[PDB]
Amino acid sequence: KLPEAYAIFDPLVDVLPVIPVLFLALAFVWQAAVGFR
Amino acid sequence: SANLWERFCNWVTSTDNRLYVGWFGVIMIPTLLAATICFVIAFIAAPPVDIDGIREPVSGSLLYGNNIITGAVVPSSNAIGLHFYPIWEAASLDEWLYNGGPYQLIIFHFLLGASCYMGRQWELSYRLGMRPWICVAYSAPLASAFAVFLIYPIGQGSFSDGMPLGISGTFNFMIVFQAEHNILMHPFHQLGVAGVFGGALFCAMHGSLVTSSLIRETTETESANYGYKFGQEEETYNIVAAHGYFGRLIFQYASFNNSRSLHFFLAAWPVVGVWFTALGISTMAFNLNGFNFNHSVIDAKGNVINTWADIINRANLGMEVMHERNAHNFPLDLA
Amino acid sequence: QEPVSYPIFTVRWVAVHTLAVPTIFFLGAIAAMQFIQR
Amino acid sequence: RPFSDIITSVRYWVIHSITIPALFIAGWLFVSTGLAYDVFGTPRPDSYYAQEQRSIPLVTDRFEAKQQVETFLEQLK
Amino acid sequence: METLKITVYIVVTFFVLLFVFGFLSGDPARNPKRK
Amino acid sequence: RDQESSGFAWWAGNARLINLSGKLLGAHVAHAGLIVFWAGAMTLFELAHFIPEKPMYEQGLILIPHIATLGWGVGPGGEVVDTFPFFVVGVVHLISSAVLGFGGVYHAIRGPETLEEYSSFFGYDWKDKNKMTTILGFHLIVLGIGALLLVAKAMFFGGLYDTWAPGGGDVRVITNPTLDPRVIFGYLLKSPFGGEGWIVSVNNLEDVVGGHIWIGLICIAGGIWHILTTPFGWARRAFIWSGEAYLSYSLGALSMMGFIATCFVWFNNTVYPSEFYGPTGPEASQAQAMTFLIRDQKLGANVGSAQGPTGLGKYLMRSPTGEIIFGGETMRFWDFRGPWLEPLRGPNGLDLNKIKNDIQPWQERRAAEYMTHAPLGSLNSVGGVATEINSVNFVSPRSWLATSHFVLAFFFLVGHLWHAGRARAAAAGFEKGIDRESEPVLSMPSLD
Amino acid sequence: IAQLTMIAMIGIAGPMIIFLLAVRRGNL
Amino acid sequence: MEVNQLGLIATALFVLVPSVFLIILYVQTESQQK
Amino acid sequence: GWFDILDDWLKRDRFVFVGWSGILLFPCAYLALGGWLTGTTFVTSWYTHGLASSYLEGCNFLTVAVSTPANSMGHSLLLLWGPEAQGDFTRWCQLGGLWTFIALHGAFGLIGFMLRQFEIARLVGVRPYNAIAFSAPIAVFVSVFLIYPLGQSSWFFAPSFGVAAIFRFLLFFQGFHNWTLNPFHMMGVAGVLGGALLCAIHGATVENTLFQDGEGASTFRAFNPTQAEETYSMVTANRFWSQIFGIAFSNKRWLHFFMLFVPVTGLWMSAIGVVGLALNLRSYDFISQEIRAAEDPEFETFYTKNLLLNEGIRAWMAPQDQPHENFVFPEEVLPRGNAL
Amino acid sequence: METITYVFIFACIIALFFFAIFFREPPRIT
Ligand code: CLA
Ligand code: CLA
Ligand code: CLA
Ligand code: CLA
Ligand code: CLA
Ligand code: CLA
Ligand SMILES: CC(C)=CCC/C(C)=C/CC/C(C)=C/CC/C(C)=C/CC/C(C)=C/CC/C(C)=C/CC/C(C)=C/CC/C(C)=C/CC/C(C)=C/CC1=CC(=O)C(C)=C(C)C1=O
Ligand SMILES: CCCCCCCCCCCCCCCCCC(=O)OC[C@H](CO[C@@H]1O[C@H](CO)[C@H](O)[C@H](O)[C@H]1O)OC(=O)CCCCCCCCCCCCCCCCC
Ligand SMILES: CC1=C(/C=C/C(C)=C/C=C/C(C)=C/C=C/C=C(C)/C=C/C=C(C)/C=C/C2=C(C)CCCC2(C)C)C(C)(C)CCC1
Ligand SMILES: CC1=C(/C=C/C(C)=C/C=C/C(C)=C/C=C/C=C(C)/C=C/C=C(C)/C=C/C2=C(C)CCCC2(C)C)C(C)(C)CCC1
Ligand SMILES: CC1=C(/C=C/C(C)=C/C=C/C(C)=C/C=C/C=C(C)/C=C/C=C(C)/C=C/C2=C(C)CCCC2(C)C)C(C)(C)CCC1
Ligand SMILES: [Cl-]
Ligand SMILES: [Fe+3]
Ligand SMILES: [Mn+2]
Repeated sequence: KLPEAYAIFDPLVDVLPVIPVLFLALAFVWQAAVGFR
Repeated sequence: SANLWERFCNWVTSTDNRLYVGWFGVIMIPTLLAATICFVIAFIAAPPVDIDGIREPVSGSLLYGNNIITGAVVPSSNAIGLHFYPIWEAASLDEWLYNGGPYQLIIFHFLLGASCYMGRQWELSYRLGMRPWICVAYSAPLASAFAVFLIYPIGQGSFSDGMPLGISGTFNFMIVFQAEHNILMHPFHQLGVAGVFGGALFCAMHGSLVTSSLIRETTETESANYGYKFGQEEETYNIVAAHGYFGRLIFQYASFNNSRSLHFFLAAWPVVGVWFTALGISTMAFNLNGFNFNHSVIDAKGNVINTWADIINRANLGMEVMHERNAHNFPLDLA
Repeated sequence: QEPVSYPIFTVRWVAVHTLAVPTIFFLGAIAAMQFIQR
Repeated sequence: RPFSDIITSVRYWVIHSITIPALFIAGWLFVSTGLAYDVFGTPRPDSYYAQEQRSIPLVTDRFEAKQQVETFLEQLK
Repeated sequence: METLKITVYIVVTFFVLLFVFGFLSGDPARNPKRK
Repeated sequence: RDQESSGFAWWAGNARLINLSGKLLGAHVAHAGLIVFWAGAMTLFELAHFIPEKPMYEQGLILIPHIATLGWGVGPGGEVVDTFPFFVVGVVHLISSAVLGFGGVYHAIRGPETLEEYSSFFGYDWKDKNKMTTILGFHLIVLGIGALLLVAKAMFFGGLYDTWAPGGGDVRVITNPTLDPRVIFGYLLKSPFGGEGWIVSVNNLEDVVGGHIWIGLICIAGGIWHILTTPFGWARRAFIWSGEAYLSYSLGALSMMGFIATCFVWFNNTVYPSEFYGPTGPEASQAQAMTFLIRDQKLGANVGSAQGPTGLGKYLMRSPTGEIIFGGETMRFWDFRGPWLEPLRGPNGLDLNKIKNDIQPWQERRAAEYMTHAPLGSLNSVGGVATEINSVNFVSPRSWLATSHFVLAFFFLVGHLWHAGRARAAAAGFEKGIDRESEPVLSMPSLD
Repeated sequence: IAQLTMIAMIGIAGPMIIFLLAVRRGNL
Repeated sequence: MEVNQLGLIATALFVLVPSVFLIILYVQTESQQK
Repeated sequence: GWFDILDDWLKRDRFVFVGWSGILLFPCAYLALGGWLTGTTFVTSWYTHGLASSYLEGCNFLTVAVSTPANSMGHSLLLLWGPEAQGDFTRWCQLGGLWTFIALHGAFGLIGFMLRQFEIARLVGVRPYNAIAFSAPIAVFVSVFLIYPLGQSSWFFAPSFGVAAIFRFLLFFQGFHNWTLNPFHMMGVAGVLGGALLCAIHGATVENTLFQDGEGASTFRAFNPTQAEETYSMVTANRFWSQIFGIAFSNKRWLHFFMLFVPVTGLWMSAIGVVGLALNLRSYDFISQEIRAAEDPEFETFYTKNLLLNEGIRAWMAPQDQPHENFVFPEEVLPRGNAL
Repeated sequence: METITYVFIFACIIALFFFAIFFREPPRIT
């Protein structure tokens, strides 16, 4: 699957693809924190 | 004097015409006139059409013994496929009609013209110095018309699997569609019906709330509608009364108080809904089907217990077995 | 708003509390159903 | 009156963090001890059939409906 | 049936040419404001 | 600036960047990082689950096949012999993403918010026509260089996976691409309707690499052209020069490209192979038919003159022209050309004699494996239509790509409608509503 | 040995950046 | 096939008598004044 | 005395109003909702049809229902204290007592809301058009959930509260009555799509003829709730629409009344349609077509395809959809397309 | 017999469109 040395980071690799959607959520977090200008 | 081009070009864009006709119009009008002629003639005096390419014609013409409900323009043949099939690619007009010729002839012009109509709405709004995006709202029925007449044929791979141009034929289309893909368990079709039911609902309650708040300029022998004299500078009801009515009905926070928000929302709900179901048909053309639950409840003996989804699957199997005259043997199909 | 001569529990009190205890009791029961083997 | 006034007062926490876990646990224990199966009489997934009655139970009279279903539950189906 | 191909092509071509020449002909100042 | 002194609510916030160049630059060079990040992250995620002796289309890989088409990590017949190119492509994209994002956060918060006072070559104006044509010229040149990279891969660096090679596909090097404009522009004169087909109708990699040379150099010449030229009068009277008009045109372009892409990925099988993505739409029907014929022929039945329970053939039929094609409802597909089906096609459709004696093993097993794996499935990924039971799970990669790019294209069309309307209305100046005192209709003759 | 330690950390990574700029008051 | 000649009379009266009702109502009020 | 006290404590202004209608509305509505929520959660339908329809049995949210009573109950209401459960709660749950419970209590909750709308309108001092408009869903409710099973032999053929159970109703109606080919349903569908058509277009026209009164591109902030000056150019809307389509409103009062009129009438005409099916009077055939398809066997129309399909729906759904008949059909008498 | 009744009604509906558009009652501002 992944070379045997990096195999330890098999969970780290599984959590990579959902990092993009979070940016769009963070932008709403940001906006509510400054109280919506 | 000025030369014929300048005269023509301001005759076209004339916004003092009784009816606008743009640069989109000069290409809209022939295509739709042709569409109208071919529909009126073909619904009435067409010969029967071999649609299954194994020599069983279907009559859809009134003159060969149909009424309004059963009549239709019968789709192009399974043998013809996705081919371009005009009058001059046939050996004779006789066999062009035999292969469901007029069906292609109505729909290409009609889809083209319906887009040119979308263009014309923008042009008239641009000439009247008013805001655009009535044309953005027109993209919803238009995209559903495309999906049903052009995308779903490409996807299934022939124009025989189009929707015939008629009432009972439309019903035939729905019933075979449900059997072969189960559209009711597709979440997108569920948002489409929500948008239509909610759209109809918001129309009714909007109508009642505004007509119940109208001012007194009338009497009780002349209709209420002669309170508006055309193009008043005085809005013809009191928003805070309706708001105060709605605000006791559900609550104070469940009642809009900005007519501009209310009307934006009034326009936004069904349009998003209709997009979603139009796309739903379009993805089913590539054969991304509704959810299918076979036996969600099984016990310890390992024997199944039915669900309502199973009763629906029995019906689907019934319809689908009837829509296959092509053989008894069909193992993994479509298409 | 809910009255200003203030009965000890008002009308809002029963409205939130007929919809508070069943849904807490229900999403504790529905969650337990998930861990039934079947 | 706004939720802001409700989300802060200590008496709100001193009732709630005490009542809600009891309700959560009452709701959990209600299904997990199998009591929901007896008070609603819903079958367990080893009691839909029996080894002498391999068809669906069906009520066919409406004044002995009670007795008919009690017969099906008495024979361990 | 061969004449039919040619006269349909000519008609179609005539309309699409009016269209393009019409949109090259001074359309962004046909608005009632800022002409 | 950054409150309601700008003329946009929070849900239109990105529109406050129409007149700030640096803040806008930071926004885009930061977003590029996301596209790259997903490329790398997704192929690493796919590879962590990849079984490299199981065909790619039955496990959901949709980024490894693009690399496989370039003939990296594959042997003959489309098997994996080593998995290193997958890892290195993914990890180097994921690493370069950071470098992009770093430039993002810097130009957005630390950089000058206006680049016209800072630089006069990164200083630009949407109403300055010359700057736009020069930037467009740069961008055409880096796209021209980008188009010649594939030609390099084709001719020097081990070529591409040719699926038309003898005995199933094999990686083959192009040693002679067409440089013949006749053939090249001939594709653009074909009818889009079935039977013929537009640029989608490509059937060999010589035309592909040849056309890549052609488009590359027309855009290097055009890119050089827009640095050394100022737009003309009729060109200036045909347009609205506004920072939003360019966006409208580009949305129009992207929606057209999505419609074309979803047509490609559904029908072609030269640039989207049949050994890395599943069979195509007609390919499974034709396969079912072909393996049925082969099965029933071994019983010694007459299949060559066999008439149906509605007549007109039982295994084979006549097309309109008179070629021998497949019967039943496989009579709407005979525009299908497969690599595996073509050695059997005579001079006018299939020749039943070639069927009896010239069956090679890989052909009949290709036909048999493709029969039970036809583009269908549901949105919770289990094979078949709504009558059959959940016991096999299939969703062609073709359907995922087709459905996604279709709905994104429809939405990019309606976005082009929106932004064209805004740009046109804002130009003339009634996009904030209709001025009270004077209105057009109050100065226009009343219809009767 | 835990590797769930970074899946813990990586979900709070975002708002911690904003939380501190709201402690250090300036440019949210 | 069949056409029903009482069904003919059925439509004929259905579309006549109200169109005639409406055309008289519209004509007498327009024939009067201011 | 005490009456006018009970009056002004009820009719007082509060975050949410109660009134005399509150006394009928709130218990009935709350019990009906609550019943459905416990029925979808714990209650089986295995002693009635041979289905599972609850989370306790393992069904998801797309396949649960509070299912109808059994066929042998007739049209009995099945009261808890009555001589079909005799003071017993468990059997009462098994025999489908919750369906009727929910149906009756929801039927009174509808009357409560209807009355509530009248009362709030009489209080605020506006016309009661919203209550007249709200009689269309009650017409539909009592025509589909009450009159239709009372025309048949039991509650068993009524729709069960649940999404898939309503889907099965759609297929049942199509299969046995050919419901789309009845003109009252045509009129209802038209009325409802026309309501939806008017919604999108009216919103789009008002929102795209707004005056300039703001400073930002968004015009949502240029509105004050007062009616002193007009908020959209009606004249412009009329001039636009009379030119692109040919006819236009030039009377707001009439436009809003047309909006009220189209879907409420649609639903009323459809209610007349489903009470027509309760006697099994159903538009299903045109006799001219049968005699023609009898004398000529190579005549085909889409209508004949629809009747063959109706055969398929019925013959294949009947076994598990009518278990109380204990139907058994051999595998050789089921209808098949390929046998034609 | 049946076809005539149908087409006569369709013919009446399109004539009504023409009359309704080009011979309307003219809406006029006050
Ligand atoms: C692709 C390029 C592109 C670019 C660069 C722009 C740029 C812009 N647009 Mg445009 N637009 C586009 C495409 C594009 N658009 C398309 C395709 C459409 C059709 C929908 C639109 C429709 C549109 C409208 C209607 C408007 C704009 C507006 C704007 C401006 C402000 C936008 C803003 O702040 O939103 C901030 C964005 C949000 C608050 C949206 C958040 C969405 C969330 C919560 C959920 C997203 C879910 C996702 C779609 C589904 C998949 C999720 C996944 C996790 C599985 C900005 C200049 C505005 C303007 O001023 O226009 C002139 C305005 O009114 N745009
Ligand atoms: C990929 C999406 C995207 C991008 C690239 C941007 C970019 C930007 N937006 Mg937009 N926006 C977006 C989505 C996005 N936005 C969406 C979906 C919405 C809807 C809510 C908005 C709503 C919105 C509004 C209302 C406004 C902006 C504004 C801005 C600018 C803010 C600059 C600033 O001071 O930030 C300050 C912010 C921070 C200090 C906190 C965020 C921290 C950042 C920079 C990093 C986070 C990611 C990560 C951990 C960094 C790793 C770095 C590593 C590689 C080394 C900036 C150029 C503003 C603007 O136009 O002003 C002129 C403004 O008022 N945006
Ligand atoms: C692609 C988008 C892009 C653009 C348009 C810019 C534009 C700019 N950047 Mg940025 N930058 C980017 C991406 C980008 N950057 C990325 C990805 C990062 C992370 C590495 C950075 C990080 C960065 C920083 C931190 C700084 C800049 C600076 C500059 C400014 C330089 C002014 C000058 O006189 O330069 C004159 C220099 C040149 C003309 C030559 C540059 C050669 C280098 C550095 C790169 C070459 C790359 C590649 C090999 C080119 C191949 C071309 C090929 C066709 C043959 C300019 C406005 C500085 C500035 O003042 O910004 C305001 C500053 O502080 N850049
Ligand atoms: C002086 C010339 C010049 C050059 C050469 C470039 C070069 C580039 N600009 Mg550009 N730019 C310029 C001036 C210039 N800029 C000016 C004056 C402005 C106005 C401020 C901008 C504003 C601008 C913006 C806003 C953007 C670009 C983008 C791009 C990139 C396009 C990538 C691409 O097409 O992806 C497809 C890929 C290819 C065709 C392959 C490229 C192969 C070559 C030629 C380069 C590869 C090596 C190089 C170091 C880059 C590596 C990228 C990495 C992520 C892998 C490219 C690196 C965009 C971008 O991607 O930035 C992140 C973007 O959003 N430009
Ligand atoms: C792809 C990106 C791109 C973009 C955005 C532009 C943008 C522009 N270019 Mg340009 N150009 C490009 C690439 C690009 N160019 C390349 C790569 C070449 C080299 C081959 C050229 C060669 C070129 C020339 C020769 C000229 C421009 C000019 C212009 C301006 C045209 C103004 C106008 O209204 O034309 C509108 C044009 C038309 C309406 C005629 C179109 C005729 C054709 C191509 C199609 C007709 C429609 C037909 C039905 C389509 C059938 C397709 C079929 C296959 C189905 C505009 C600023 C002009 C200018 O002022 O430059 C400064 C100018 O003289 N360009
Ligand atoms: C105001 C709200 C209200 C209303 C209208 C009803 C209405 C109804 N309930 Mg319900 N119920 C309610 C509140 C309400 N309930 C509450 C709060 C609870 C929880 C305690 C229940 C719990 C309940 C259960 C468990 C059930 C019902 C059932 C029923 C139905 C059966 C008939 C019945 O009991 O009528 C209610 C009223 C009466 C029977 C009698 C009223 C008598 C009055 C007005 C005067 C009597 C005068 C005098 C003493 C007569 C003397 C005669 C003598 C001289 C011979 C009916 C639709 C059953 C049902 O739906 O089955 C399908 C059922 O299962 N009820
Ligand atoms: C050979 C041929 C051609 C044969 C014919 C084939 C064929 C199928 C014929 C059709 C006959 C057929 C079978 C009919 C069946 C159904 C039928 C009889 C239905 C009528 C009965 C019915 C349902 C009654 C109750 C419900 C009802 C009234 C429904 C009507 C729905 C409907 C279509 C409504 C109209 C919608 C519509 C397009 C409105 C546009 C309004 C408009 C001009 C708005 C613009 C506008 C908006 C503004 O906001 C403002 C401000 C202004 C100013 C303004 O202007
Ligand atoms: C009923 C619907 C009417 C709608 C009316 C309104 C809209 C339409 C308006 C336009 C209508 C008229 C369009 C023009 C019709 C042209 C006549 C026509 O079809 O004739 C061509 C038709 C074709 O005849 C067709 O032939 C077929 C076999 O090929 C089949 O038999 C067809 O059934 C038969 O229709 O022939 C005739 O009408 C008789 C022979 C005429 C010979 C003289 C023709 C002109 C000769 C010089 C030009 C030759 C051009 C081709 C060669 C180019 C050089 C190589
Ligand atoms: C502006 C803004 C924004 C946005 C932003 C963005 C868009 C950004 C992005 C950026 C980016 C785009 C970033 C990224 C990052 C990344 C990184 C930093 C990475 C790292 C990595 C590494 C280091 C690697 C490692 C490894 C290896 C090497 C191998 C194996 C595996 C592993 C993984 C372990 C928001 C809206 C929010 C807010 C407002 C403002
Ligand atoms: C062979 C081949 C190839 C290539 C090809 C090519 C060579 C292409 C080309 C391309 C092209 C060649 C394209 C084109 C396009 C075009 C367009 C898209 C259009 C334009 C125009 C316009 C858009 C216009 C507009 C207008 C009008 C019309 C009117 C007036 C005004 C205006 C301006 C508005 C490839 C690679 C695939 C590979 C394989 C094969
Ligand atoms: C039967 C009966 C009765 C009654 C009872 C009751 C009244 C009950 C109630 C109950 C209840 C009252 C319940 C409730 C529950 C709840 C639930 C079931 C909920 C759910 C929720 C959810 C599921 C959520 C979701 C969401 C949302 C909403 C938003 C967004 C986010 C989310 C998605 C998360 C009586 C005793 C009289 C008698 C006997 C019989
Ligand atoms: Cl069929
Ligand atoms: Fe309105
Ligand atoms: Mn089909």
